[PDB]
Amino acid sequence: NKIQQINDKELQSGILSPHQSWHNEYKDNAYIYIGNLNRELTEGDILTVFSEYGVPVDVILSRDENTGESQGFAYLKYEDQRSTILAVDNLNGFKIGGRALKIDHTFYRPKRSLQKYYEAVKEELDRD
RNA sequence: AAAAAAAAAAAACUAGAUACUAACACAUUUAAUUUUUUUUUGUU
Repeated sequence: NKIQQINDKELQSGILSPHQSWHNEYKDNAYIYIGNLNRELTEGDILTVFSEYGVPVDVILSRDENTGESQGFAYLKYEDQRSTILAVDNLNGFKIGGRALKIDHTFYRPKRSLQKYYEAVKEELDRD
């Protein structure tokens, strides 16, 4: 609802196409921070809603090291960037499980401690 | 024929009739800043 507020102003002025859009600030970014998730949505189900706008190559769900349950945020890289422009913009503020999730562009830095979780995820997304 | 040493209207209630006052106020108002509220939970 922070970002959703921008695009309405932006569009209203007829900004139209990325050169003048704030989405142009990125261009080298693909991963999207996916916030305010419900707790029971897992990687496969976050890999349901987000293929509407593109083809995901990677995904990471943030979850506590001990109990292994959702922190409530994920990082999902689309194959073709412009999906990011599309997902952030179009799907932000949308309800799943009662709570309206947040998306925004992100620069994502991998962490050693999950290293195996990368191949374990990749191998499934490497199937396609 | 005379001198008459100067004061009367109401009030209340309820409705109705009509003037009027106060340079009263009348389209601007939005670039620092508080309605910005949630069971904390956004990662070298």
